[PDB]
Amino acid sequence: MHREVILCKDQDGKIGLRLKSIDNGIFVQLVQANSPASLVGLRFGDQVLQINGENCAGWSSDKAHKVLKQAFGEKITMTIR
Amino acid sequence: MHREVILCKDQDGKIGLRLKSIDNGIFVQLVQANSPASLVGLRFGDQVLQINGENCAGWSSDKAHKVLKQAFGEKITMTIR
Ligand SMILES: CCCCC1C(=O)N(c2ccccc2)N(c2ccccc2)C1=O
Ligand SMILES: CCCCC1C(=O)N(c2ccccc2)N(c2ccccc2)C1=O
Repeated sequence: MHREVILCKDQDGKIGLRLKSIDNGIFVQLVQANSPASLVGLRFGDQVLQINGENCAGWSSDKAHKVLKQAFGEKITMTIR
Repeated sequence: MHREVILCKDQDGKIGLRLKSIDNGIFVQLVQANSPASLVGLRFGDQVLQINGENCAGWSSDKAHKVLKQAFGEKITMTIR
């Protein structure tokens, strides 16, 4: 099911999340232990549907991480399945 | 109506929010310009119903700010009316 998660960057600007583009989607490839990403329950294999309001269908892995990096207000919003 | 807001501390650990205890409730007394608080649309007079899962009914102004300070994971959750 659809779910929104809100991640706050840690004190070094990081969230602890690696993403993979595949099958026209964006998926969670690696979640760092004890991180903003693990705090909201992200897991290997989760699909990311939106990042900061934008549909990620057809984004590259590097685009998805760029948009993560460009987060506004120390805050990353994502829609997940 | 009920609403949840999620605030991410800025890079100096701050959120830009002053709260007042009155009439058995917690209300927004001051919102700093260009802050985590203004980013989520908080306004003078808003009522804070919950902070980080806890009902704030009957909290002191100093308790409410303490709980703000004790935020977990660089993240403040609030329920607002
Ligand atoms: C607890 C360790 C945190 C490192 C983690 C992170 O915060 N970013 C990360 C860094 C800046 C913005 C968004 C995420 N990336 C990352 C992974 C792959 C490619 C690029 C960045 C990471 O692996
Ligand atoms: C853009 C300026 C930010 C200052 C603002 C803030 O982040 N906290 C604040 C500081 C630490 C934790 C939570 C909030 N308080 C504050 C107000 C009244 C009493 C105590 C703290 C503030 O006024």
